[PDB]
Amino acid sequence: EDLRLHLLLNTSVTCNDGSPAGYYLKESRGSRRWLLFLEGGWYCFNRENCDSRYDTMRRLMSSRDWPRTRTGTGILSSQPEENPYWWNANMVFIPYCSSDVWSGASSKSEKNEYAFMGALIIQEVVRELLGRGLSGAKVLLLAGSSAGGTGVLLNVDRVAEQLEKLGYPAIQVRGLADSGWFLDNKQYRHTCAPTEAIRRGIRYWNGVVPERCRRQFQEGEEWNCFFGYKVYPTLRSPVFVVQWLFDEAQLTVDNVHLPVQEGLRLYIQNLGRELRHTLKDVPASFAPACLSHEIIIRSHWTDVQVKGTSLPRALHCWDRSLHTPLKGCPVHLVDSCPWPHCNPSCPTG
Ligand SMILES: COC(=O)C(=O)n1ccc2c(Cl)cccc21
Ligand SMILES: *[C@@H]1O[C@H](CO)[C@@H](O)[C@H](O)[C@H]1NC(C)=O
Repeated sequence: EDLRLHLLLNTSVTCNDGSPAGYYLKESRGSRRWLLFLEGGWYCFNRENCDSRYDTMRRLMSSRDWPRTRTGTGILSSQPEENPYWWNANMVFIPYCSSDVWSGASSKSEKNEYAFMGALIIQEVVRELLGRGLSGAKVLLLAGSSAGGTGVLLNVDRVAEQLEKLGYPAIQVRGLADSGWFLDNKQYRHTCAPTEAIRRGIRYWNGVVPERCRRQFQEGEEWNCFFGYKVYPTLRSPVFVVQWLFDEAQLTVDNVHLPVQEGLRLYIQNLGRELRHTLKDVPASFAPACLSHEIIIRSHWTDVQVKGTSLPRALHCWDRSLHTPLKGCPVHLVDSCPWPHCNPSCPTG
C-alpha cells in the first residue's frame, strides 16, 4: 500500500459532490521522473445518469470514502520485476471523481447539482506537487487509462503550458494515453451513441478541449476533440498511444456483444483496420490485436508483445528516442493481423 492519499489543499477543486479531489503519491527521492496517472471509469452526462452513478459508483464521484493508501500496480509499481519501465519514478495516482473524461471546469453551485472539475483537478494536482519535488523534475509523464487516456490527450498540452507559465520550462511534459483512442464510427446495431453523449457532456460539464483543436472545429463542435485521431495531430507534447485494436469499450458503445456470422465478422475486421489506419502516422504507439480494455496499471502488463516487443520495452525505447530510429528498440508497434487474439500474447481473461 505504497501510495499515500493527499486531499487537495485548495478545497474549491472538488469531486462531483463537492468533496475535495486529491491524489495518491509515493515519492522517489533523487528520481527526477514523475508519473501522473489519470484513472478512468466511463462518465455521466445528465442529472439522471449522474444521480444513478452517485448511488452505485460513488467513489467515482466523491472522495468521502477513499482509502488513505493505494498499492501501485503495473506502470505505477515500484518493483522492477512488475515495472521494467519506470519502477524508480515518483508515482502519482489521480482518482477519477469528476465523471467528465477529465474535461470539466464547472463548480457545484446554485445552478449545478454536480461539479465537473476534471481539467482543474489536474492543474491543481500539478500545482501542489511542485512544492513536493515536482519543481525539480526533468520529465513529467501524464498517463491514463480509458477515460483517463482520453484525459491525457485533452490535458497534456495544458499541463505543459501551465508549467511554462509558472516558470518551469525545463520539465519535459509527455503523454501516455492507454485505451482512450476511440472512433466515432457507425454502431453495429443502431441508446446515446459515442458522439451525442460527448456533445451533451461538454455542455453539462462546461468541458474544455485543447486550444489548437478547439480552433479547428470551433464552437459547438468541440466534441470532435475527444476523439484521438482528431485531437492528436493538434498536440505539441510527445504522446505515446496504447490501444487494443478491438477495444471492449469501443465495441460496447458500438452495441457489439460477443458463432460470429458474416456481418459481425466484417464489422469487427473493419474496426481493427480502421483503428490501425488511424495509428499509421502515430510514431510512438502500441496497438495489439486483442479484445480487451486498459493495460498500463495491470500487474501483468509486461506480458503482451507486438512483433516481439513488450510495452515496457517500447516505452523505454520511446524514452531513448526523446534523449533516426534505434537499432532493435522500436517505438511504433501496431499489429497487422485482423482478428482478436491473432496475437498469441493477448490477455487471457
Ligand atoms: C470506458 O471508456 C471510457 O470511459 C471513455 O473514455 N470513452 C468511452 C467511449 C468514448 C468516446 Cl466514443 C470518446 C472519448 C472517450 C470515450
Ligand atoms: C483554487 O482553485 C480555483 C479553481 O481552479 C482557483 O480559481 C483559485 O484561484 C484557487 N485558489 C487558490 C488559493 O489556489
